[PDB]
Amino acid sequence: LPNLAAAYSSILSSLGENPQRQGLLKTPWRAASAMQFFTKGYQETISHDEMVIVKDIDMFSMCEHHLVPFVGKVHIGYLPNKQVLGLSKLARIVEIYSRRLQVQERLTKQIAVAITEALRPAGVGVVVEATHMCMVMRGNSKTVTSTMLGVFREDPKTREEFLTLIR
Amino acid sequence: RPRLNLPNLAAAYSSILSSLGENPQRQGLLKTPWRAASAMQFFTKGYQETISDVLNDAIFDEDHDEMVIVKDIDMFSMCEHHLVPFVGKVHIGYLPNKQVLGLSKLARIVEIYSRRLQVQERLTKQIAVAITEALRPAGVGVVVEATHMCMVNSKTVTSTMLGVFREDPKTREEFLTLIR
Amino acid sequence: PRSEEDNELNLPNLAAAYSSILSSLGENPQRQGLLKTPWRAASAMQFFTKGYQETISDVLNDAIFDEDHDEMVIVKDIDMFSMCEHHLVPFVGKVHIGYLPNKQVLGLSKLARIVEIYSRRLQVQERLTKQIAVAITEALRPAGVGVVVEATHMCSKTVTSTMLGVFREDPKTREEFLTLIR
Amino acid sequence: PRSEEDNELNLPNLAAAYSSILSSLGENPQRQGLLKTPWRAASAMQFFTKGYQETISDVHDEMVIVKDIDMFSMCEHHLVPFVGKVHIGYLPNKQVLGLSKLARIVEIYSRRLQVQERLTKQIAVAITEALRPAGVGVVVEATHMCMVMRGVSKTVTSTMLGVFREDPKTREEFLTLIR
Amino acid sequence: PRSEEDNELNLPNLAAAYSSILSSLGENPQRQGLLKTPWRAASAMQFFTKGYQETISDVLNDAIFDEDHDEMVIVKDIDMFSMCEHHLVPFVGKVHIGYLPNKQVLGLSKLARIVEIYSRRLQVQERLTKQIAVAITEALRPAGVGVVVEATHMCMVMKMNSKTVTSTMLGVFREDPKTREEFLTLIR
Amino acid sequence: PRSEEDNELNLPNLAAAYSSILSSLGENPQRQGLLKTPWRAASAMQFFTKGYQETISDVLNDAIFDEDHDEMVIVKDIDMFSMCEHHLVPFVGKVHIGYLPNKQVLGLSKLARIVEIYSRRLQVQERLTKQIAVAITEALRPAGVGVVVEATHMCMVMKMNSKTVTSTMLGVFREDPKTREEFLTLIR
Amino acid sequence: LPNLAAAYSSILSSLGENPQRQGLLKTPWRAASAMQFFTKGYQETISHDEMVIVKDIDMFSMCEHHLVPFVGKVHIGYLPNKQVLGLSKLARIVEIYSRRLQVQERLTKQIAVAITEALRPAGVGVVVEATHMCMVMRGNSKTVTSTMLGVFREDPKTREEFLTLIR
Amino acid sequence: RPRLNLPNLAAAYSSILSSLGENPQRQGLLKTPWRAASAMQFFTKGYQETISDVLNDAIFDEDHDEMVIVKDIDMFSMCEHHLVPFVGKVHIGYLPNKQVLGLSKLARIVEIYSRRLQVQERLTKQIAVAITEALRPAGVGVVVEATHMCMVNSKTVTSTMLGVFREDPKTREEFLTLIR
Amino acid sequence: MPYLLISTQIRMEVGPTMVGDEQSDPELMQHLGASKRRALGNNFYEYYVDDPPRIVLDKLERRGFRVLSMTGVGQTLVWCLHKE
Amino acid sequence: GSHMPYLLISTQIRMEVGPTMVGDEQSDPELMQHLGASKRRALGNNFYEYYVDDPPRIVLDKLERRGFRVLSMTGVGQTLVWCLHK
Amino acid sequence: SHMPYLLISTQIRMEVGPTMVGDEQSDPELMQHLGASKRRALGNNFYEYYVDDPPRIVLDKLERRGFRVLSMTGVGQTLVWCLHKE
Amino acid sequence: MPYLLISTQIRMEVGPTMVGDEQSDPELMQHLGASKRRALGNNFYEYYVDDPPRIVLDKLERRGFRVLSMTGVGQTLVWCLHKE
Amino acid sequence: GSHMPYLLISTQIRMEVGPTMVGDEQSDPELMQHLGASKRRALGNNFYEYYVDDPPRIVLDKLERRGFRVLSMTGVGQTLVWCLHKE
Ligand SMILES: Nc1nc2nc(SCc3ccc(F)cc3)[nH]c2c(=O)[nH]1
Ligand SMILES: Nc1nc2nc(SCc3ccc(F)cc3)[nH]c2c(=O)[nH]1
Ligand SMILES: Nc1nc2nc(SCc3ccc(F)cc3)[nH]c2c(=O)[nH]1
Ligand SMILES: Nc1nc2nc(SCc3ccc(F)cc3)[nH]c2c(=O)[nH]1
Ligand SMILES: Nc1nc2nc(SCc3ccc(F)cc3)[nH]c2c(=O)[nH]1
Ligand SMILES: Nc1nc2nc(SCc3ccc(F)cc3)[nH]c2c(=O)[nH]1
Ligand SMILES: Nc1nc2nc(SCc3ccc(F)cc3)[nH]c2c(=O)[nH]1
Ligand SMILES: Nc1nc2nc(SCc3ccc(F)cc3)[nH]c2c(=O)[nH]1
Ligand code: NA
Ligand code: NA
Ligand code: NA
Ligand code: NA
Ligand code: NA
Ligand SMILES: [Zn+2]
Ligand SMILES: [Zn+2]
Ligand SMILES: [Zn+2]
Ligand SMILES: [Zn+2]
Ligand SMILES: [Zn+2]
Ligand SMILES: [Zn+2]
Ligand SMILES: [Zn+2]
Ligand SMILES: [Zn+2]
Repeated sequence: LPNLAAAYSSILSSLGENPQRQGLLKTPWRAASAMQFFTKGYQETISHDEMVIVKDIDMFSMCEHHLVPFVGKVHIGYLPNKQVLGLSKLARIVEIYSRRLQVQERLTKQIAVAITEALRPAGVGVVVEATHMCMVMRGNSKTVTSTMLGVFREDPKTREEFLTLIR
Repeated sequence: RPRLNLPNLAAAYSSILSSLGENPQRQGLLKTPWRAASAMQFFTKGYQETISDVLNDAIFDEDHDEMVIVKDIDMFSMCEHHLVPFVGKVHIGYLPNKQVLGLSKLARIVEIYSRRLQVQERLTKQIAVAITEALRPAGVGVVVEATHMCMVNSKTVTSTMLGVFREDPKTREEFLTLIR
Repeated sequence: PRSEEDNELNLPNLAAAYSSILSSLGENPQRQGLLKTPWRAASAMQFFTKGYQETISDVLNDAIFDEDHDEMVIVKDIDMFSMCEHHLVPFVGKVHIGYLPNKQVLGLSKLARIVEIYSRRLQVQERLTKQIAVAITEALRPAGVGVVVEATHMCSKTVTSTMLGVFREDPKTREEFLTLIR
Repeated sequence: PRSEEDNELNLPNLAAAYSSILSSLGENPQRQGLLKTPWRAASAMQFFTKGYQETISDVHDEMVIVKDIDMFSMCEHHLVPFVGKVHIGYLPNKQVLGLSKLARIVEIYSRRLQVQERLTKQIAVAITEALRPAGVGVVVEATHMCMVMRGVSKTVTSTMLGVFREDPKTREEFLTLIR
Repeated sequence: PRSEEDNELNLPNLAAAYSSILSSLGENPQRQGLLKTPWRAASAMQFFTKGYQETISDVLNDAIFDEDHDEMVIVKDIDMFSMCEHHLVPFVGKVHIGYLPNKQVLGLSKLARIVEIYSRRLQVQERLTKQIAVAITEALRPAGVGVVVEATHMCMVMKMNSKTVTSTMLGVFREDPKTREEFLTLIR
Repeated sequence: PRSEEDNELNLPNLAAAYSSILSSLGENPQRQGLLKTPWRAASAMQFFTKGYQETISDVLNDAIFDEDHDEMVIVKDIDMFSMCEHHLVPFVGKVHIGYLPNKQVLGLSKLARIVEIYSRRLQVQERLTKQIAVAITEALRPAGVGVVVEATHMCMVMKMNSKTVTSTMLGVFREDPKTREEFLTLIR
Repeated sequence: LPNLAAAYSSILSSLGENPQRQGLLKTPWRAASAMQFFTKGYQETISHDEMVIVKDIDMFSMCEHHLVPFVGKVHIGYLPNKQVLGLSKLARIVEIYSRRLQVQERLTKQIAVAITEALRPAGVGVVVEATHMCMVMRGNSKTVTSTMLGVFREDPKTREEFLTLIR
Repeated sequence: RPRLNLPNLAAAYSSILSSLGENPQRQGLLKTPWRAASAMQFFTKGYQETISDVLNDAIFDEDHDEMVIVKDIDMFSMCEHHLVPFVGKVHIGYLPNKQVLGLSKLARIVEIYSRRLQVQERLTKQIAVAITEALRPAGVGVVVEATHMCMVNSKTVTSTMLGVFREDPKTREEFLTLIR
Repeated sequence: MPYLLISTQIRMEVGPTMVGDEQSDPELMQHLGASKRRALGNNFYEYYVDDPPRIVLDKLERRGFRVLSMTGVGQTLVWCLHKE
Repeated sequence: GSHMPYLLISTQIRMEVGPTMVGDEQSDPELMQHLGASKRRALGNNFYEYYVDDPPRIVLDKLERRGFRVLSMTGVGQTLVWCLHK
Repeated sequence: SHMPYLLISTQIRMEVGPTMVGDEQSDPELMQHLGASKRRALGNNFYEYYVDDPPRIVLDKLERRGFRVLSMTGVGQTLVWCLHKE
Repeated sequence: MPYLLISTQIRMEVGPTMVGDEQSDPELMQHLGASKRRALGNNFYEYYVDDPPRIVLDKLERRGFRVLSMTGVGQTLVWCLHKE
Repeated sequence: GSHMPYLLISTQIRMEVGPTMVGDEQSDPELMQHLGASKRRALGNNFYEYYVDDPPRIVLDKLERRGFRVLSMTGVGQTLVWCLHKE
């Protein structure tokens, strides 16, 4: 934490700003605590015959290339074999991987792999839709990444069903 | 005076990468100290400009008795408390007296103040004050709508109404209807 | 099934438990706003679980019609209010039902009555979706059934989907149902 | 305020009441899906009322608005949730509130057994007393489950104080900007 | 006013300037896609400025009708295409016109013809808005006129989401709050 | 490629041609609003064609990442501003790009930089669409690429409501019905 | 009718079309009967304390200048004094005046005048929204005409209420 | 041969005014015989053009392997049964072989056939046949959506799918998704 | 008949000026050059003149009237006169 | 001076037509009877009022004969109010 | 004269109170005579004196204290009277 | 010509002040330094001065006028003066 | 009569509280000083004004002691305006 605050104080000076003015006095510490909270996922470990979908799961992540947030939604689908996952646990999986320095592609894969390994289902579908500040604050575009595994990859009926139902 | 420091910024971002528990040497993190430093310089490039520079070839003497609005101006700023972006839109309206401003210059005004470490309230005021002082118009309306990433669905709306935009109910209603 | 006699008999026990809950939460059960709450919460929880007082056979009374139609029949946007069996907090939304009849059709309102008896119980969305589809399949022996439940859980949206018979097998049938339920 | 010790102490009494409710409804509290329900329902009801653990003390000439603040509250009449959004506006005199602090005001009062009217008033009164501004506007929009799980609709409550009450231009501006 | 003879005479000079521009940009004016460009760009720029060929007097020939109508008349969503006089890039959008007549009404299509004469020139949105309102006020002497222009300027987009709205309110549209509110509600 | 020296050298020739156009149209190049127009129009036309100053090689410097990702990657609603090569009037809209990688992924911003190099030229929408798809296919050798451009042509509007959509589907986006359907659903 | 069919047959010849081809043989009679139906209004004669509104009344009329249709909707509002008008009669008033060669301004006035004279109310509001083919088939624009009488003209609260409720 | 008659048209419209029971001499009806005649000539100006005239400077030899669509082309036609307009939109798509058509020329094709006394089915076919014959493409899709004033809310949609637009499910699905 | 009410809408520089109701003195209305009408949407008759209110006020002064009060209500300027 | 010296009367625009509000619950009943006024509690109001069908000019002339004079006239919303004194 | 001016007000409807009769610096004896109470209404950063009576009753009381209405006006939904010791 | 109507829009501290209509006394208009114009959108001429109303009121007092009434109507402050 | 006979003062509602606007740029500086007024050009205005923190009732009593009398009081928008005169 003090090393993070020292680096943020250095950034405040290098930008041409006065780190002694009222509004900036506590900024080195607030920015350091914020960056620790945005990466709190490094503190955690991953340890019926119907399509189950949890859509519009809010997602907040940090771009590893520019250290600017990318925010959006995750839509998850799966066709269980024997065991089903508790609805709140799907969002907890989203949380562990998104609260880290990421690239949307790796984040999407990590969620799908975690669900596939926890349940061994007939299929999984993971779609992430996000706005990257590293692209917006530079110059309306959205990034969509999609992982389709098992029957979600193989069966056209299954994939079409998932994609229609997540709208 | 308005705004060498790029290596100092890159060094601080490299330090941050290490302090977070991340390995700065992995493929995806190798050029990050420089990319984050260039991004933070671009986000604060408003400190490199003055309101006088923006007003070059911007004023036109004209007999226009009409409300002039530039709405949905994209706005990207940086929270001065947490160094996390706040993004949204600015809607500006004014009723000229004897001078009009080039339409693109209104956006350039938004750009100079928003590209800094800010609080939405100060940003809103700075835009309205710059227009008021550049043109001495009968009235000004500035509305900023933004999402603050430090809060991580809720939106903040700040609104400055000056001159006839404050005093005349017809003028304020007209501006607020036309910006929708 | 649960009877109206069981309800009258258990209403004071339910009210007593809700009065206990108000006290255990740190609240004052004697203030104006909470005075009648033990009884109102008890009557509400009985109404939310009123599905236990009805059987699928009662629903099927005057519900079946012998018809030769050969068309997809859909009832969409059926309001659904259920109770989460894990936390006792509501999950609410909509059910969309489709079927391709063989020789029998159901009265359109009876499809809603099926959603009613299963959703008005302590439930998990997956079991609720299956119970509706199984009840329609067993009552009509149709060529296929599609059941889609979309709900918000008070404890993001959960969508569960059962595709049976030709709704599972035929890509044209499944696509038609999913397009028409928009 | 309610303490975390009070919560630990009352959790078994809450679980016992929820186990009683499961048996009084005609259900089987011993079946797999209902076994942990008395303790999950008790912990959920404590979380829904965590605002009793807080006190308000612990937490420019322009209109300041924070709109679409998510709100979850509990009906005190029926013990079923009412959920929606809060839109807050104010015209400061000499002191302003930190943007996150008003979400914290909505949180303390909404996470309790409530009636929407009292909740709307409590938020407006807290902002008015904390800041003593020229005016405040508080609009709450909610769906009540005790009205939807029985035949029928949204409830909108609106408190307008100071210049938000007196000036037609101010009130119109706030109502337009919260859309 | 500009005549069709002036157009024929200046077409080769316009094509020559566009051929010069193609060369000065680093492009090959001999490639398939650029071959006729000097002439197509010149004819397009003449069409975009065809408003200089018309007068407000000829546009209003038998456009006036003497009638006893006490009602607000609005023509909304009139497509508008103009050219920025500063950058020579288009600005495009819509015009919404309202008026409260007294002794005379204008043919509904003639209001669009007024938008055409002024927009088909090298313009600034503020001047265009005023010219339309002044032409209606002078042609009819009404109790009031409202003119609202909404446009996207390509010299501002090339920021991208921004629109320019200009609004002229005269007579009772300026003075009466009920009249102005009615017009602004009915155009949306 | 075009250099900044070529731009400085040709700026007066561009301004001279724009001054000539102002005179040939029947306008007064001495009025307040037209005074600096020859220079502003010339600088604008240079900016609109800045893509001739870049190469696909420099745009893709350290844009490639070797990764084992088996997922569809899409960047949708990329704002696009181009210039019609036939009429010298803008065509504007959006680009939606999709690809299924194998051994390499491209930095998300680099896909937009590819749209920039080709769109900032005198173009036809069909060529622009192909150039973007070919650049992605050659830079990554992926299993498939999809490129959809949606635009409004000012030389068609000046009919007014019409949009042009061009679509390139390569590799698995062409061959697999599930892949193509997935991309088309996810971009809307 | 035969005089109308003779004129339509003449128009078919003057346009450069063959009035003897299969698709055009019955056109002089069909166009004549259509034009009589479009002007059937010439065959007819006009002979509580709450705001009453009937909105989205479909309207089909004929431009008197170009003989091309103008179509849209009528929204009517009134504040009764003593007597109220049957809901279906408001649409019958719309029908008599719209089924004629018209100008939207005259049509709007005729409806408002008919309601004012039939009920003597505290106020009437009539708004007509229409697309004119004489303007569309030449080169998105809509014409809106609005008559506000009595308290709908005088009271800002009343006029605002009517205009909000017709949306 | 493709398309003097204006006074004959005005005389017929003057006759119609009288036969309807209306007084042709009132202020609003005075210039109507000429305005209606000029309008009916403009609505049928498609008889003055040939498909060959439209194809001047329209063809481009190019190696483009992509679907080309021009959607929301405004369309105004006249019903040949009642002489009342039918209006709407045309959406065209094609997959070129070795030649592409200038984007505006697709709209000019719609214009020549729709500006005539028509039936929507014939109009749809004429547009598709003209594109097929001008370019010999791998496939064509033409969708016309219109409101018929003779019927006085219901819409008529006609759709022609040729070549690969008819045969390939992927091609037809792509066209139908992209025209929305 | 000691009291008189007259009015005009903004702008005050221009008429019409309303100078009476159905029960107004017909001789005074005739003197002012007023006409009687029932405007569309009204269920009452009124007397009006084309003159702006300043001209009507001067005429009423010559008839022995004096302005007691002037007020705005909506867009209407109203004068209350008393015969002195 | 006099017993009950002030009087407030009002009308909504148009001023040429009634009703004219001439009193509250505590108004002088004899003066209300003289004006031909009726007492009512209009729906939505939590108070009684006295009103007449006459336009305000007629009420003003009657009040003049009772010794009242107009001190002030004002507009508030759509209401014209007269303040009279005896 | 000492404290010659007085401002009083009521919202529409004029037939009913409350009537605002003073600010923090108002004469306490006159406020007591009118039966007024002092309060700081929620949303206001000032104290006011008010009575439940409609303005006609307050006007008659002020007349007996030597005050005369100089002017009456409307502002928004408020009717205001300006009185002077006369 | 005993009556006079003058006006200003809010804010009252600043002009223009409207001081007359087409039929106003030209000598009084000249005395006030007024100019005649037909503002765009108006179908009537008006006389106005740049002065705020307090200055016009003092000038009218020296011409024998006295304010009888002052009122607001929309955004306009109007004064009714009489030659007394 | 007197030099500078008319005076315009104003307040926004609520009337119980100030500021009270008491003058324009050309106002008598001695009277402004007597009222304890300050001169400012509020942001958005292209003119100077004199104002006091006092509610209008207090300013009216002060003006009475200077020989002014209220001739008229009116509302305009949210503003209460008083027109005063001195002989
Ligand atoms: N709703 C819904 N339910 C579904 N259940 C299935 S089992 C298919 C299967 C396919 C291949 C295989 F080797 C084993 C099992 N598929 C479904 C579907 O596509 N939709
Ligand atoms: N569109 C539009 N145009 C407008 N022009 C104005 S000038 C105000 C003004 C100027 C000078 C003056 F003395 C009094 C009032 N106000 C407008 C408005 O509210 N809308
Ligand atoms: N509308 C509509 N009607 C339908 N009727 C049937 S008969 C069953 C059947 C049997 C074999 C087979 F291969 C496909 C379908 N299926 C329908 C359908 O999918 N849609
Ligand atoms: N945007 C916006 N800004 C605004 N500032 C005000 S200050 C009113 C006021 C407050 C206190 C006082 F003593 C005098 C005037 N009102 C505003 C408004 O309605 N909108
Ligand atoms: N629809 C509509 N019609 C209107 N006609 C007028 S005439 C000016 C005027 C004259 C007399 C009067 F009592 C009120 C208004 N104003 C209108 C308006 O604002 N809207
Ligand atoms: N989301 C998404 N991911 C995808 N990855 C592929 S690899 C080609 C392939 C390989 C093996 C296989 F069995 C099926 C498809 N295709 C995809 C796709 O169409 N969508
Ligand atoms: N809903 C609704 N009902 C309403 N009833 C009225 S009676 C007004 C009135 C106003 C002036 C007058 F001379 C006589 C009567 N006004 C209403 C309104 O504006 N809305
Ligand atoms: N975007 C898009 N481009 C496409 N190009 C084609 S070539 C068809 C073809 C050509 C030759 C052949 F031997 C077999 C198939 N089909 C496409 C498509 O469906 N969509
Ligand atoms: Na007037
Ligand atoms: Na009245
Ligand atoms: Na009151
Ligand atoms: Na003024
Ligand atoms: Na005040
Ligand atoms: Zn990035
Ligand atoms: Zn922050
Ligand atoms: Zn649960
Ligand atoms: Zn409840
Ligand atoms: Zn420009
Ligand atoms: Zn082109
Ligand atoms: Zn027409
Ligand atoms: Zn037909």
